[PDB]
Amino acid sequence: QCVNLITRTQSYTNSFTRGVYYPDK
Amino acid sequence: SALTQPRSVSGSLGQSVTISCTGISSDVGGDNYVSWYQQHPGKAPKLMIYDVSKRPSGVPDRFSGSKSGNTASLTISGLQADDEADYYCCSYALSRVVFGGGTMLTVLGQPAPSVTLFPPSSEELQANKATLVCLISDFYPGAVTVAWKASPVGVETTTPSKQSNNKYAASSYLSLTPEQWKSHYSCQVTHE
Amino acid sequence: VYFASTEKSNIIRGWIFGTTLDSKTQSLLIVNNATNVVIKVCEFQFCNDPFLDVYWMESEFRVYSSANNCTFEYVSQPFLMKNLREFVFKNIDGYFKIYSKHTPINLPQGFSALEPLVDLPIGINITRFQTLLALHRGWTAGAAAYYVGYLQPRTFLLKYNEN
Amino acid sequence: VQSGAEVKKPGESLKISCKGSGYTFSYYWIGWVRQMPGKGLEWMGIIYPGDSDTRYSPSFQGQVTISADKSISTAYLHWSSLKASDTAMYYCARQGDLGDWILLGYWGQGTLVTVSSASTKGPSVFPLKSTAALGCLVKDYFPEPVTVSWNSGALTSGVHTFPAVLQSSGLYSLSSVVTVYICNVNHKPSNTKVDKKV
Amino acid sequence: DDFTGCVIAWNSNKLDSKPSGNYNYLYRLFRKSKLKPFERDISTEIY
Repeated sequence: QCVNLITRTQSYTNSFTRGVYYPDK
Repeated sequence: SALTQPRSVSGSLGQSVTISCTGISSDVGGDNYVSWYQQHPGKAPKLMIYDVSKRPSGVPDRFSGSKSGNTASLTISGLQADDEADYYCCSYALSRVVFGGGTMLTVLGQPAPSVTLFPPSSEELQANKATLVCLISDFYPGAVTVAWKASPVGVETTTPSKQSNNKYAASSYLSLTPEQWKSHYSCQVTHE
Repeated sequence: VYFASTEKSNIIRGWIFGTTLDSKTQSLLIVNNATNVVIKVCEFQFCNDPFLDVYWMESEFRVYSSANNCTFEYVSQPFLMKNLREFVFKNIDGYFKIYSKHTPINLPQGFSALEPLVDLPIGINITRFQTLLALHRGWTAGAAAYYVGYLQPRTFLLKYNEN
Repeated sequence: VQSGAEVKKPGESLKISCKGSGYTFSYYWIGWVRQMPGKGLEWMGIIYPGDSDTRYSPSFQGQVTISADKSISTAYLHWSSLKASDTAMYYCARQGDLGDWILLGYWGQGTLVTVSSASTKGPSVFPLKSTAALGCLVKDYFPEPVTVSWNSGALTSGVHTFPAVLQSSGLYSLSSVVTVYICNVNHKPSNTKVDKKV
Repeated sequence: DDFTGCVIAWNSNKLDSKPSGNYNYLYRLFRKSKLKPFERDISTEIY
């Protein structure tokens, strides 16, 4: 089926130093 | 790998039948490398079902196939008398042609065997021979028994016949000496 | 994109990847269920609000309507089975790279490098993505929060310690 | 139409043929598939009308070679140091515009090669209350492919031929009936024809 | 641009060609933009 049930809101947050990952192994 | 097929099936007139086909391999490029061939007993084979996603030319629409994983099936509808033939599935994904174990399509339907007796000829009696031939034909079921009476009586017989008139036929050739034949026979046939 | 979520109730169960999401082109569908997760790309017909209806029994795939012309399928161990989970998805020269690493928290300060977990080639155009919310079915109410960050070509100077 | 199968011994390098029509022998693949009595089809290999890029089966790499004739569009096969298990119904098949290059679109007629060493013993015919039907009997013959006709084939309706019965001494025996008369028996391996009247 | 490997290619006129016309092979001639390296496009939309 296809029913519209889930709702979502928007907000902002400051990412200080997140998102770092190993570029190579 | 070897393709596995049922040795014999039992269909019916007007009903449908599904012939199984397992062991089909696949390579890079597709998985629909499945083709069926129709070979009548004692006749020339004819291409019947290939590329089941499509429909061959000249083949009636009552023939179709399906695919489910490594197992394929041949859906045949409208079974008739002339539909009795051999069918084999083929797999050519790896550029190698392989065939199944052989399938025999048999149909059921409404079926008195003809019982005739012939005495030996004079040419056989002159050669010190006496062959008693009891001919059996015109019977649809595959149940038949040949026996003679002397007290019960080399002797050979063949139950299956050749596909010429869509009817089964069996015969037995009792070889005895003329001295023992003239000293006394009757043919006993058992049928459903 | 950069996906992060601190929901410690096992709600996020995969991500949808595609460019049109109307069964016109291939689309990557990820299902991060309890055990033996499945990753299959096909021509799914995604709904307006896709979700998983757990009924226990797994969901009956209410996300897509039908999908038959598929090309690739991948099955492996679950992905990261108050804890914070971070995810990074990149699609470079057809290869889809996944980075993830769980770090317990008390987005706080500090550094926590992510580890490459799954790298599989897809060779498809990915333009839009949407998360999946898990719920039980009379639908059971629930809430969830997650973070979304867009990646950009950058240059970092990494410092490696003695370990 | 195909050539007959003469009784040969293992090691005489026999040859089979098949005649096809309805296509151009220029760029269509063509091969041969045998069928032993009691089993299914067995694909051996195929040949191309131009550069003969023959691809033989792994079980037929050094057992049979393709020597088809291109100038007459008639296929041929060559053997060397044959065996007793080589008796099979060879079917000639071609590519055809129906499927792919390996797919077999059409098939030939098929000829069952017979291999034996019983010196090709000559057959014998013997005659036989219904009158109304008559019949004849054929005994003392080792080769199986023996046909019986009535008046050189003048009567076709109401005529039936029963399969031969294997005797204990290795020979066979055949019976035939006709709706009512000279019965004609032809023996191909020995080229002997015997006539009998009931 | 950083490809590493052998680009193996050979002639297959005797296998992937038929006199009656082997139309089972298609190719995309029109597209909205240039294709990225290692990308597949199977859509049958009209451009």
